[PDB]
Amino acid sequence: DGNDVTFFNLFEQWNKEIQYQIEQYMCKCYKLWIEKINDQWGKQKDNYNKFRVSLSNFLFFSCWEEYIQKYFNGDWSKIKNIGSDTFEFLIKKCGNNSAHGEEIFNEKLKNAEKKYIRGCQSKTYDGKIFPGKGGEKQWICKDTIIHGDTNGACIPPRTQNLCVGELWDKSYGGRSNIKNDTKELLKEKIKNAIHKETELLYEYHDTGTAIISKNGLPKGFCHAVQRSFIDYKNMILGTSVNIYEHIGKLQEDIKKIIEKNVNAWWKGIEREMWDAVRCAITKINKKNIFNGDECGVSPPTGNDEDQSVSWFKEWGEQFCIERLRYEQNIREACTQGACKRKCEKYKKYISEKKQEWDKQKTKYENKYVGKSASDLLKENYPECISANFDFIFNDNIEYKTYYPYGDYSSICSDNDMTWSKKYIEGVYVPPRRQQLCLYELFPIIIKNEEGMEKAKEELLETLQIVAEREAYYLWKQYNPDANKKACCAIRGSFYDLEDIIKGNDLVHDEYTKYIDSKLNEIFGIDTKRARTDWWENETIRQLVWDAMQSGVRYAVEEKNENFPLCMGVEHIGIAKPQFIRWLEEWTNEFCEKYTKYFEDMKSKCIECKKACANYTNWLNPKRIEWNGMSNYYNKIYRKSNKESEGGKDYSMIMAPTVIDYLNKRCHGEINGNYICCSCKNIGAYNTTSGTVNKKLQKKETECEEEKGPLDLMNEVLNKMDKKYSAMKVCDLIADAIGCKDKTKLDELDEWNDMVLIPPRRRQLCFSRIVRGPANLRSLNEFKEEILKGAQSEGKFLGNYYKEHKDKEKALEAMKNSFYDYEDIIKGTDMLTNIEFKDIKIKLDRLLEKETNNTKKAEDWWKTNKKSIWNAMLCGYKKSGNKIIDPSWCTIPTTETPPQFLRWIKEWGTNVCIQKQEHKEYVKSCTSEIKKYQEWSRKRSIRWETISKKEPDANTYLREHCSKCPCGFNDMEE
Amino acid sequence: ERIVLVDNKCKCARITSRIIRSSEDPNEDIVERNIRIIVPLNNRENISDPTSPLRTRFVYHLSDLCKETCYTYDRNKCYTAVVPLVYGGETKMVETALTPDACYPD
Amino acid sequence: VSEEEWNTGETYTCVVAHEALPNRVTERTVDKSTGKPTLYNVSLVMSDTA
Ligand SMILES: *[C@@H]1O[C@H](CO)[C@@H](O[C@@H]2O[C@H](CO)[C@@H](O)[C@H](O)[C@H]2NC(C)=O)[C@H](O)[C@H]1NC(C)=O
Repeated sequence: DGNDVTFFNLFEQWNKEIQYQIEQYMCKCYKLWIEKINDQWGKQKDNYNKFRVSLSNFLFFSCWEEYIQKYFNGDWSKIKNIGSDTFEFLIKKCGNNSAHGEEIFNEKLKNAEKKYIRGCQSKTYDGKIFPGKGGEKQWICKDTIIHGDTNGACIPPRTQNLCVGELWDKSYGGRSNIKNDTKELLKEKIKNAIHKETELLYEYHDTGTAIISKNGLPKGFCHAVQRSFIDYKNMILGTSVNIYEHIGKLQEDIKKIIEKNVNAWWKGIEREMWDAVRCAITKINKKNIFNGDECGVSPPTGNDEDQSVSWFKEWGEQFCIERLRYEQNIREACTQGACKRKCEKYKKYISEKKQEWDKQKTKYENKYVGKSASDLLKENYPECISANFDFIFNDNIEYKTYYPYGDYSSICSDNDMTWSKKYIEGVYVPPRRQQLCLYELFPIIIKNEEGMEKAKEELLETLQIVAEREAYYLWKQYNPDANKKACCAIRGSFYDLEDIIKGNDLVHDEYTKYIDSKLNEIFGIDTKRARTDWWENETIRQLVWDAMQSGVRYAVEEKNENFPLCMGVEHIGIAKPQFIRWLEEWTNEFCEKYTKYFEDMKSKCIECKKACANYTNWLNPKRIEWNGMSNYYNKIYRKSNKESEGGKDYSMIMAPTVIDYLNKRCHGEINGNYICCSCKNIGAYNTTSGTVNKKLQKKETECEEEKGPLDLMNEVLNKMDKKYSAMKVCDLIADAIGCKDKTKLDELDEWNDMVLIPPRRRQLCFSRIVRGPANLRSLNEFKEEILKGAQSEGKFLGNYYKEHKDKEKALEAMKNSFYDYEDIIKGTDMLTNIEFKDIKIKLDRLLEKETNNTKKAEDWWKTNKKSIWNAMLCGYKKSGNKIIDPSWCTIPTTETPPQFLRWIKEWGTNVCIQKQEHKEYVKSCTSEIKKYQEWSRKRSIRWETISKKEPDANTYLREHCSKCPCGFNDMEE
Repeated sequence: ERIVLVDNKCKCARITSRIIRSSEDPNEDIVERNIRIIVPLNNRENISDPTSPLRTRFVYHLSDLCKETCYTYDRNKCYTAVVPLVYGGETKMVETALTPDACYPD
Repeated sequence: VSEEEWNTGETYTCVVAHEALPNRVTERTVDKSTGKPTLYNVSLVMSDTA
């Protein structure tokens, strides 16, 4: 369009800017500002109406594009990789289905505008009460295939030991005690259960037996009782993260009782249930006088309402407390024998907890996009401050050898990173600083404390070690004038290292946060002066720079290349402000990326569209980051240490505006010792360059519009089982019992009439239970687990098609079994007491009919409601271990075409092998070649069968089918 | 890692003196001799003579088989005996096939 | 029947219809476990010398 491309680019930038602003802003001037955007939004919509993807389509696509850009790296449109949990967050943030952008924008602004005896025994989950010794219950980091499918949440020991009370009796297995209970009776039962849970938790933590417990209430008792209340809430609600033995049946029965809407019931009785806990706490006064409000007048709610989050917080608190106890034991023992034994005990602990931490972090980070696990754990519980979970749970193989014990080993004596403001305004952390290694420092900063001289010595040694490692790795990374760019990159890393030692570091991630916190007491505003004093005199400056130089020497010697002039310089300049150094790094990166992408444009503009997407994607966030940089600079353009809001001095800039300071710093060429930045556009065009207005008038936004139709690909499956994974469900389901190595001899003219039945007689490897006379107990658990029990429907590539044919055909045979499986469930054409006219179809009807005719087998559960199953791909992967192509992964699962009742699909399979391989044999004695005409007579009866849409079977092979046209239409000798 | 010491097919035995490294620390590695025996439970006493009694006792002195009262038919070997046959009063000897599966002319 | 079907435990009943029968029909049931060894009598004797 004419003159609207500029409008479209302006609207895109303006949308992103306001979205970021409202996210950050989430008072008199705020009302003035919020109405300004309201009027501006109306003006933009009016112009967009003139323009017309739809306005509601564009907002949804923008939300998903931002997500795929920042939280997912590389802006790859791999919707396949994203799991089920994250889809929830995206549809919440970006809107359900599509074309809801107008509503999503509307609601966001509206949100902005509004800105006694019961049979429960004393708890033993974390250890039997004294004089009891053992009985510790471990975290159940497992998921149930039938209920919840894939769930990374780990059940806490406490939840496993929740006082179900009278709701559940363990007599002879598990039987719900509320099969026929009134709504009022259920409320009383739950109230008594909660009261008893509170009482038992109090007596468990008061004796100091809970790992947490090792006002006047027992330490952590309020946390435990609140979390038990949350677990009860999720038990009645039925939204349990993971279903334990008692959880599933109780959830189902409570759903049945209320709906004969559960959320509304609990939202009504939550006040009474929490009053139960308060009354229990008040009754505790008989032991000694607590008013009952210590654990909170209102029931727990908010971000902690999510049970996965609550369980993970409990895991964090418990693990941090245990880590602290191991720290005390190691310190007392060491400061051989007991010391070692404690060290291996800690190592075993961390090895045991690594899997649990990985699973819980994977669930929490994905479900809550952006937020990190360590931040939650550290902010919610002070006891976790002294632990860096990433360092303790590093997955690097060499890490275990380097630190067998972990963060108390000392006590036992890369280019795609986006400029992020996380752990910090508007200032952004360079990728280099995020990469600035602190790994080797942390064990020592843990080990050394309260000693001036030993702290100095060991900290200096490990500082030299980390400096050498960083020099080596950065030099290898940047260098495959190129050296001159790396020269200042080495300088910048050391230049940044000063602030961590000084304490002026702007970034406040876990690493530097703990480092600064411990230095506050090692060398201790005079505390900051004390650190600098070490940085001034023995110098330590020159010593660590010599360590830097030795590191680059080692790197270049490994590369067998000459030493550079830059690092041959021993005297360096005074350190510039951290933001100024980061601002220069940002500007230099902008120079490089802008030049590269613009030359790529001049050359390429066929994958021109990919280049346009890449260039626009790179440029768009840079505009917002530049806005932040300019804002901060205009805040500290002429400010001393006191005048500046932060406790840092910015008196040496001496330039009127940020773009002007860009001049006289990038004006010339890279020098290394003093110059680090150089753009082609030295002039004050960066402000216009950041906005996509000027360019060279080249119109590439049309491709961006051509990128918009990707929203169609953004389809939501809206099902609780994912066929993409990486695999999670594949481990749970077991091998089918009593069906042997199938496809033992198939498509070798074993076809026989009972219609010419293929080797579906045997390649179907149903479990014994369904195929046998025995009926099934419950469809939700046995037909459930038995149809998946035919993971043994994975012996095509497992045993037979492993190398007999190409990889694609093995998976094609599974497509045949799946549709066969589907028609076994409803009206196939086998005529056999186990597959058709059989009782296994009645096994389905019998069980669903037992469930009050909840749904016909041909209404739902027809391989439509739960058509996915595993799609047999687990069996494909179990033995063949061959990765399924994304296009190959949609046929083993559901597709709308049923291929017409097996009358013309099993026929489809005949020519796919049973005729084409004899064909190629013929093309490869003549009597044996002429012995391939008996399939020509057998074509006649099946031709009569099909004769009972297209005229005859031949055309079906010609046009419905893909491999069939290769086959000869008729043998005719 | 298995060292198959013996694979005698009459007295089916598969003694494998496989070494197993103990945990992560060597110098206490365990050595194990897995005497896997498949007693037939149905073969006749004189296995080549079908009309002989049933084996109710199976001696597996491992000393002898390390360096015969055959129990199990070997896969490669054919065990057979002559049989009388009458068609019209003529008693003609002929060889039998007690293990026809592995006795095809080869 | 296929071995995978007989090991499943299905019971096959041989209805025989005849004139002389007192009820004109008789049934016999064959099952996976109709003929089973009711008594396994194994006696492992493991020594160390000849
Ligand atoms: C009984 O066992 C003996 C060996 O312990 C065998 O007897 C002879 O086996 C050879 C092997 O080919 C035959 O040629 C002889 O004819 C057998 N003896 C006689 C008397 O026929 C054989 O395994 C068993 N004996 C028989 C008769 O089957």
